[PDB]
Amino acid sequence: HYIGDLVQRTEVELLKTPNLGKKSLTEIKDVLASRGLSLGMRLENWPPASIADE
Amino acid sequence: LSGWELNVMTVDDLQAKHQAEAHAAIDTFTKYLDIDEDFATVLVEEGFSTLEELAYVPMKELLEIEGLDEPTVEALRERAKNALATIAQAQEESLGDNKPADDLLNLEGVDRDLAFKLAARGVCTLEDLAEQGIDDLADIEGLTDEKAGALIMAARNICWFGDEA
Repeated sequence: HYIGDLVQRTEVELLKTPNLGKKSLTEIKDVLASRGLSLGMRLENWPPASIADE
Repeated sequence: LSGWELNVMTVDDLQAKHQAEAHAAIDTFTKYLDIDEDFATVLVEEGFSTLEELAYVPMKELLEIEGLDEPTVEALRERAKNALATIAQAQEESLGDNKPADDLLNLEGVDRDLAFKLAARGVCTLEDLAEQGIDDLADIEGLTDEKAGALIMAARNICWFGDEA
């Protein structure tokens, strides 16, 4: 539901599932061109330190 | 409760379905047996299970109706010949309607019928099957979402790792 969950998983792991399509790969590339998501990161589960509970 | 399949319709819907089945069976029997239509209507009026493989049933009760039907058994053999042509049309259904290439046919985890069902949606090669999605392959009831996902993943792996043997 959140793009943080998309950034938590690798692009190779998403490419190993056929739920994404060929045009969806191009859309994912267009989204990752801004380098805000799908940059190959690893989170704790959800929250960064700036994302703190208060 | 009865254990057998049921169909629910209206009475006028029953008459409409009987008229549609009558017209379809009359057109099929006229195309397959080469007879007149005015006699075909009067024959299919009394005919139970109007015209489909009824030669195994006793056709001597049709001699109680008016007219002679001596040569029609030979027409049944002609129907068999037409069935052979129909079988050739089934071969056309294998071949003429977007037959799958050697890459799609030799893909592991898919049979000839599954390859034909996948290639019936415009695809021809394994790369074309990889271009299709799970939702696009879900239109065919023969393939399930997990099976279409596995086939798409296998085709994408064959396309991506084709450099390695």
